[PDB]
Amino acid sequence: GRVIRNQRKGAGSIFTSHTRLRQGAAKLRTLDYAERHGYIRGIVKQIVHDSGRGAPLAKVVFRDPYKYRLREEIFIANEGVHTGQFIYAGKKASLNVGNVLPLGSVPEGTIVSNVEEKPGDRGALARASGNYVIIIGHNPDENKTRVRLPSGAKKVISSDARGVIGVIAGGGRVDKPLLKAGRAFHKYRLKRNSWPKTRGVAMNPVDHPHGGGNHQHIGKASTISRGAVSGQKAGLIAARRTGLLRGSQKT
Amino acid sequence: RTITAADRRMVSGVTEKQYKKGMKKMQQLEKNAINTQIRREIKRVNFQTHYRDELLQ
Amino acid sequence: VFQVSMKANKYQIKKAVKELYEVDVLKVNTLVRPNGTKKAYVRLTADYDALDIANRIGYI
Amino acid sequence: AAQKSFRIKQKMAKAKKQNRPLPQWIRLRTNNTIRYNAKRRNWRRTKMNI
Amino acid sequence: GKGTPSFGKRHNKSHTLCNRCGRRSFHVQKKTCSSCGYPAAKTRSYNWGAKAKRRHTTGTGRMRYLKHVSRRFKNGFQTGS
RNA sequence: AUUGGCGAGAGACCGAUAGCGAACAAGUACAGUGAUGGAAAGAUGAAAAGAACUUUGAAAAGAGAGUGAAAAAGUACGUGA
RNA sequence: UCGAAUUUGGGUAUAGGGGCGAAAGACUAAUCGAACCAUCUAGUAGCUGGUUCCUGCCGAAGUUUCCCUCAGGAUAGCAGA
RNA sequence: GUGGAGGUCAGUGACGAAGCCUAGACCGUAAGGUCGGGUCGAACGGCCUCUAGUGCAGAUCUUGGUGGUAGUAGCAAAUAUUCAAAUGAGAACUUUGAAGACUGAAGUGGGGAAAGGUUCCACGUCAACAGCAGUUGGACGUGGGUUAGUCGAUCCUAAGAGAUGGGGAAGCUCCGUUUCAAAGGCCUGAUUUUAUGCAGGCCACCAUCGAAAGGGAAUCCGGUUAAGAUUCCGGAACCUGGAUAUGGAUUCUUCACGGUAACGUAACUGAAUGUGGAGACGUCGGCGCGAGCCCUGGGAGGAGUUAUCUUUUCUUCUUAACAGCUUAUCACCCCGGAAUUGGUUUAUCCGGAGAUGGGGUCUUAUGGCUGGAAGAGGCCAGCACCUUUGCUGGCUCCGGUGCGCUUGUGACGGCCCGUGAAAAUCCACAGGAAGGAAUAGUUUUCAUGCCAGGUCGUACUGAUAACCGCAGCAGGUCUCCAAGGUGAACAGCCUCUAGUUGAUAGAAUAAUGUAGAUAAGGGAAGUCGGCAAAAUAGAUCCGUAACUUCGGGAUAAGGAUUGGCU
RNA sequence: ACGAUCAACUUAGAACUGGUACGGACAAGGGGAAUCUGACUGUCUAAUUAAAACAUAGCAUUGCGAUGGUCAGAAAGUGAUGUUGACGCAAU
RNA sequence: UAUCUAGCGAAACCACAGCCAAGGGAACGGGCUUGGCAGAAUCAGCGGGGAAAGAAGACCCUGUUGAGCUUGACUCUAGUU
RNA sequence: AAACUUUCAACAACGGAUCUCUUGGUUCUCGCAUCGAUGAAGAACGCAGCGAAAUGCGAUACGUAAUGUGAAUUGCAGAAUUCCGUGAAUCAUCGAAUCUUUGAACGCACAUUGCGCCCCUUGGUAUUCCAGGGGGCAUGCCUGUUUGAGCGUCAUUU
Repeated sequence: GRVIRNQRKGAGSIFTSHTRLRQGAAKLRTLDYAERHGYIRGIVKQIVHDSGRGAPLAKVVFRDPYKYRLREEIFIANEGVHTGQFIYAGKKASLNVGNVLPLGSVPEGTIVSNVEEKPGDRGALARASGNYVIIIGHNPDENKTRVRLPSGAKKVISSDARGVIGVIAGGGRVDKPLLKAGRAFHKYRLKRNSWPKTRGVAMNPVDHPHGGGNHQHIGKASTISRGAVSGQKAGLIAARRTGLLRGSQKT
Repeated sequence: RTITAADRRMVSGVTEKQYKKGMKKMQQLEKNAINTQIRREIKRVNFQTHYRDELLQ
Repeated sequence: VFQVSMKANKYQIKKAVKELYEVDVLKVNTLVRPNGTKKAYVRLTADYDALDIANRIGYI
Repeated sequence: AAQKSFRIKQKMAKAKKQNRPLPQWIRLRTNNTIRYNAKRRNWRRTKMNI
Repeated sequence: GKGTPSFGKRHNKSHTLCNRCGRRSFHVQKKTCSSCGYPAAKTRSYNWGAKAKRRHTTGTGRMRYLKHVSRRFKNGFQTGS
């Protein structure tokens, strides 16, 4: 047999992402002294499109606390932040849309996004267009916070891990049906060459576990174990249950 | 050309007559070599590795 | 018109001419002759006659 | 090509220098074996392959 | 047509002149001479290519210096007149 | 110990389709983008004495003349199946 | 088919059990259901082809047995010396 | 019987060994042996033994050579050649002239990229190649030829490639590209001990390679050669780097004035350190404008036509870079304060967040005038009359038009789950370090002046002959400029400039073909099958069904008209 | 009420006329009733198959909250997704 | 185009070659046997035959020969738990 | 009967076999141990009066110097007492040199004949800019020198 399509995706070469037109790594500020003790005041100089990202970017300029320089930080925009708005990032900052507050300082039920997963990194949760996380609860004795993630999962993260207030903006994007294949082509022209995606069962048996046969059929159960080796994982991987849900499945 | 190759070879010892004779001999020898090469190549120069032969076999 | 060793450039050609022949040169143009050798067009100033200089060197 | 690297034009010049028949006076030497120039490259027949 | 038309299409050069060996075998994109291994320090020799060694071992060149060591050894590396 | 290097002495060895691939301007000419692949090709005569000169032809050459022991050795050259 | 999932140059990346594939086992230098080059390699064959002088004398077998044995062997037998 | 070895016959031989030829002879059943004749020119044989790379008809054997087929297949795409003279031994193919033609500006034209490598050009010249021929050639012999501060590489960075510090691997080497590193270079003015420490400050940056189509400092015309050219020559400019003198500019109010303002100028200090701009950017549509081309009138020359007609038909009348003044849609400023809402684009946008209006400011793409520059070039005339051919004359002027074509460009509009590079480099701005006061000086983003600008490429083809396809191959290979008519049209057909007239020809006109046509009556009965062919076809007008996702179907179907001239 | 001058092809209409011709060469759609099948535009077996095959938009399923999912490397302080974060990526 | 001429001029193939009928034969002869017959040298066509040419049949079988691919064959293995 | 076809001979062709040579190869034996950062092996480009190649050589370029021999080299030209001698030769030997651009390749690079930097020097009204000449600038590592860094640390000192 041959190395299958998903296998040879890890090697890179043609499958790397197309990063030419991107504005940079969209990340919050570094957790410095000012931002971890009080707050600092940036100005949203411009809001720009970023190829391959569904949400706009906000270029917030801050004064360097330790030199003359002005540092430009690229935030993921929040619905309602507009050019010329003053952004207050830090613990002492007040609770207004677009600001950056450590989760310890925001009351229960606050809606945040672009949440620092562990204090010190620069944003890791609720970053895609129109997504958000909900501050479920607080544990002040343990410096922990329960939050609800876009997937529906609860997570406990350090209450000193920051997150921007509001929603990621650019929402409702996936409701508009791409009609032309060219729409998807131009969508994935700026994303890592994932498309078009040849069905496995059309491939010949040397190319894919489903391939081959006088009829296009998988012939063996498509649910693949977690413990199956790489090159066997094609189809429904470690599936708990297949088929139509036919249930509420919660909201 | 105040001095020509004809003069620079007449000093060297090949007159015009001898130069013509020798050039004719060289031309003839080279043409004989080409004849021999064509003879010996024609037998096996047509041997193609992957000729497809539309009406296969 | 001179043949010039390929390692030479316009300044070295200018200095050599001013040295070997007591003449002043207006400008120097050079090319790599197709047989692999530098060829230099050395133009003297208006107060020297190349025709006199050439026959002084010894070629007519 | 029109824009040539200097190295390529050096090989160029080498071939032009080499492209000539035998010097005739060589044939008159004692124990002479050279009948003709056997390495006579020409542009119609064999490319320089550089 | 993968024959005559395709052969028309080729005008670039994968390989060019290697600096260490004069062979037109220096791969342009990989920047390595496929014959002599330049710029690797070790010249690319292999034991399966007995002919490849035979074409480039000592003795195929001028031996600008190694020719005379036998004389110098025969005389015992003397010095003077 | 030694199929490499340097210098020597030999053979119940091969004798130019043989013997190393190469007795020669052979790892040359040449093919391939490249790795690599890779030939063919020795002999006039003792000595060029390689045919002065005449003649037919536009010329190559031819016919005489001549050198040679021999052109039934004429640079296509020992023998010449 | 002809304004777009368009066409194309140049640069660049992916290299052989690997690449790449809008998926035909397609394309990967006229080579692809595993490229090209060299070496192991004079790979092995129960299979095919060939197997070079003369004369003289003797002169058969395709059967028994046993072999993953049935296009082949061992074994007796027939034959020569 | 063969190659070679030991022994022997004191073997044969330049008075001719070996070999080779020989419907000549002899011997053996045979393998073979012997002799004569011819050719030949330096070695060879018999016998007793030894030794083996030792005996050919085969192996689609290997190498080399040669046949019949056979003067046969054939040398038939790209419209097409013909006459005369010259040259020559020889002309269908060379040269000139004369015709007839084509490519027909998305050419057979004029340049380049990749590639080729001297094919470029001259003289000589035909052995071979030019699948005929050859005097001719991209062939053969010998030479000549490629001139750069401004055109490119060089410099920048792009997807990437790749050292160092590190870290893996037995190892060739692999990961990584600013990272768990003690990573250096700028401004100086300097100590005059000295090295490059420095007065010392600053910087914390992160090796390097990567584009001859991306970014980029600066050039044009005319002339010139056998072959060169934005490179040479004449003339005319600009840029960069560097010394720099003079003039101007600036001040005792030390580092300019004016305008309400947009902002103007010949200038008109300015470090560290930051900010900003340019570099820097999609695509389509229509609109405005410019350039070049196209069409056209007058007039100043030449040519053509002239039985007849034609105020005719063809042709020249051009202005480069660069510089001064001027010049613009957009944008902005001042006055003023709008409903009777107004201004306005082809396209609906704008106005109390200040419209219309009056008046100004700017960018100078761009055009105009002038300098360059008529002295050039062009077109004519006259006199010299081998002349570089010279000498001397004139004229080279004024307009018009447009959904014209190409291109540049401005302001807009549409599209995106696509919003369509980076860096070098240059500038400006904020700051106010430092420096300069009365001949005290500071500068020198102003004018003028001085010097230098290296290396490498530069010829030519770029294709039915210069590249790759075994070749002088109907194939393939990226791009720029693009006249007139018909016409919607860079469709098709004809022509202008330019270039070719190359592809073996001659004579006949059988069959079968290949390609192109037409066929009375019938109209798919042929055939697997309407395969192939034919029919319809452009434009204006009339008419247009089922079904439908309401968008289409649709040019449905189906009819009529079509010139010229006034 | 309104005068003078300059310049475009563009549409309609009417006569007259002709061997009733006139998109006069060139250029230049055959149409209708349906059925099978694939939505369509697009792509591939270079050199025997261009299709009903592939792709596609749409639909659905699965894994994963980074101490992760999928994948790569012999190893690494190694790497693709990832200049990413469930309106995402990955496998169908 | 074919055809004829001037010039130029190959390839496939070829055991020897080339008139039939029957017979027998490896069960379909050009040759063998018996008959029919049979007169030089040939040109343009022609497609009956030469079981015509092109390739050591790809269909099928055998091989104690493989390879692509699959699996719940046998035995292992990277990764992973 | 010619032509044609076939066989043979002679002569002439095509072809280069046979025979005879052999500055080559192969195999065996003996002896020796010597590459390179003092820049090797290898490569590119050039060098001759007249050479394309082979051979030789490196801008001192079929070579220079030294030593030996003792009159040539040779295809032509040229040189010709240069030859009873510090002296010809494509001689042999070889101990001094030259040794372009590269190459482990070494300032950085390279498909560039690209870009630096430092010292001495010379020219151009020049320490700074430009140009010519000369000499250098790799890495790992060792020993030593010099300058340093670290509350790692010892003592002294306010």
